[PDB]
Amino acid sequence: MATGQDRVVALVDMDCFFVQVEQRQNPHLRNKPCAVVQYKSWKGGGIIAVSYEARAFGVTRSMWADDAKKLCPDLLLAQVRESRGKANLTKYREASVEVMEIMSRFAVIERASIDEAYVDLTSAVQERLQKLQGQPISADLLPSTYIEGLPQVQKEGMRKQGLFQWLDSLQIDNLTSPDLQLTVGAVIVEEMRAAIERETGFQCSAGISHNKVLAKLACGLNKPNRQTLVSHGSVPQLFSQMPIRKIRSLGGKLGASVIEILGIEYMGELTQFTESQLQSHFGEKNGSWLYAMCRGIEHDPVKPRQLPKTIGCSKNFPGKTALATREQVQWWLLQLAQELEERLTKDRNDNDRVATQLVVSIRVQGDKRLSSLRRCCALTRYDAHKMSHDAFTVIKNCNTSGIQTEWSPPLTMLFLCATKFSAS
DNA sequence: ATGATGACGCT
DNA sequence: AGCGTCAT
Ligand SMILES: [Ca+2]
Ligand SMILES: [Ca+2]
Ligand SMILES: [Ca+2]
Repeated sequence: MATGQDRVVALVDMDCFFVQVEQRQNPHLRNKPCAVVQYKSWKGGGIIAVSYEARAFGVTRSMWADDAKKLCPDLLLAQVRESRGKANLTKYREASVEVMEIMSRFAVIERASIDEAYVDLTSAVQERLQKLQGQPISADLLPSTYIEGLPQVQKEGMRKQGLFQWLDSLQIDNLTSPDLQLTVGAVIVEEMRAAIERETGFQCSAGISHNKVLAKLACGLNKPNRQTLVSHGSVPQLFSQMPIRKIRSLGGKLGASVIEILGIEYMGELTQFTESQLQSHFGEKNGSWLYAMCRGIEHDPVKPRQLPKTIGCSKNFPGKTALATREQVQWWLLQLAQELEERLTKDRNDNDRVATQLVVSIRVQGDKRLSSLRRCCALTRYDAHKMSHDAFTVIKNCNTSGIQTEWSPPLTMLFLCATKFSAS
């Protein structure tokens, strides 16, 4: 019987990363309730990142700034840079590369988003294990680590108590014990996080466990600027009252149908179903994955990949701003094509690859899906005017309008994705 | 009128 | 190829 303790995997999360970037640049924003906003005009701007001081007053992501200031009147706002009429996230993409380069010195990392990376510590841990002459692990090597499920009046008091219980029972004589291995992973993640902070001023959270889903769950248990070790043995207690929708990839329609088809609420309850039963309800792939997951077993690998596989540029045109003339459809395409070329040229010189395919996506008024339609064409020159002309060429026939100069039904979204990279 | 992106599965 | 799901 396999237990999914082959690997040591971590998820590192830059807590409210865009806010940290702005608070490093503007010291007057540090240790204050504050948030980062996109587009000041409509209701003060849509909030895309919130410091923990502001989260205490109820300010959340996607809330309008004008509504946020009702919950939190002293809230400081930093504004996202705008280029060619759209939000430009270049400042944060650069900072994110800063952090992942430091992370790369410690283990192999998979960029999960601008602010999160998975980390495969298996080889790093094995190496570090030979280097420790069977020596004990000091609690002073784990100054921000929580041990989930432990211990069994002061918050710092609880943490150390749990950690001392953990360390006391540790079997340092067995170089293949998965609990010892997780502990060494956790010392390394402490080291990687002290270096990120030392070399960028950014703080981050982490979770350490045996796979990606446990690492991501562990990461969210103690935030901010804290890390959590979730061992294989903590899983049954942890899953016993864990809502299904908190497990990675179960927050959407699949999760809700697990809840509804099976009549359960919590991840642990999935253990009473056979793998064939789960496969018959959710399909061979989903059932196998579920069967193992509710037991803390998951095999999705940490892909060694710091660089995205698509480079894309989108802008929404909601409400009355939706595009309705051929003229303005062509101008935004041009605006979108131009920011895309800057990014592509920076990527050709920075990462020695060239993209070869161009995906144009649009969304129409009334349709409530992300994309209404997706068409592709070749990407031969990094030239904004060719790319916009070709993007337009590829979507023209969607215009059902009669008047030449008009576009119906209005476009609420324009999207240009460069993909199918190749070595250059 | 929760945006701008990104990864991936299915057919 | 083109659409759907899940996520930050
Ligand atoms: Ca928003
Ligand atoms: Ca944590
Ligand atoms: Ca899956």
